[PDB]
Amino acid sequence: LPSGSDPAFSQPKSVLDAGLTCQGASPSSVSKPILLVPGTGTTGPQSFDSNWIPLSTQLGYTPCWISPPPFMLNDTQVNTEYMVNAITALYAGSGNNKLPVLTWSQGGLVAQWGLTFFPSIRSKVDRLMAFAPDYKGTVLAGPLDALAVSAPSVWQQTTGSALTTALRNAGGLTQIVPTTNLYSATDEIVQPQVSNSPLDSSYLFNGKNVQAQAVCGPLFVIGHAGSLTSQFSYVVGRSALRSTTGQARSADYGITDCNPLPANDLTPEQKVAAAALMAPAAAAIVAGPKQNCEPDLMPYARPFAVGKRTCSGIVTP
Repeated sequence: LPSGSDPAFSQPKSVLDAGLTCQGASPSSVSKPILLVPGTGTTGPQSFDSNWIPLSTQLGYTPCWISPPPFMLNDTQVNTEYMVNAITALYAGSGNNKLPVLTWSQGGLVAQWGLTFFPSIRSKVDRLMAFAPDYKGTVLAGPLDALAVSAPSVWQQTTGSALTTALRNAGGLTQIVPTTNLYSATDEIVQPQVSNSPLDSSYLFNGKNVQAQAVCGPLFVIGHAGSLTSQFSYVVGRSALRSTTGQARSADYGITDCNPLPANDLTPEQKVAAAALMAPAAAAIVAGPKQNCEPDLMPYARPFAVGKRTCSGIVTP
């Protein structure tokens, strides 16, 4: 696992700061912040307005989020710079108190990438609550060879990618801070997720790995977005946030919580918006960046994926 000083940011501080917003507060002075990291093809508000923004507010947090441009489609390594910068700012702005990080989709990959390669934030994050994280990427678009022109982060989230290779070899498939991963065997975006074991893309060693169907049975169906928004997901997430251990507790959730519909506490309007969470991604991609190669790894990540192919060529020693 990488140690010592943080790698330098490729983006200017002003650019990174511009990507961070808190509800009714500035990052420099915020009470009980929670950092929300969005999914591929979305901004922070698009990922969370219908769900964790109001839900974390009702639990006593000030929700904050990053919106790396354009819509999380750029290089995941750059998206991570936004998160690392945000944690540094929010830790300082809350009186040097650790804060929780809650994520959806790529957001979890970003969080774990940050924790793997930027040691400074390990003492600033008290827990990670990741919904449908794709630490191994996904196999559903097929192999990297044969991918059509795609967004930078879509390359990186393809199973076999240089990015996912580097994360694994650097020790990033083991939890770094107390982590809960809530995911679904019926995820239509991220696979494989079916085994309820370390094979699953959402699994971290030593983490609290909660495949919904392991608790709820074979008839429980939630998709990629439902993994974030469901009532079951809320109970698990609430457990993780409140836990003195930093992970969700089995005593806090069971079969009686196996409601696949959006969280009960959301307004009817919020439930509808939550159900339609995937919608904005479609427009985002069409107008979004596309290329025929995976972005180069940053120098800090290269020793963990020698021999993998990126835009400049094969990663050399």
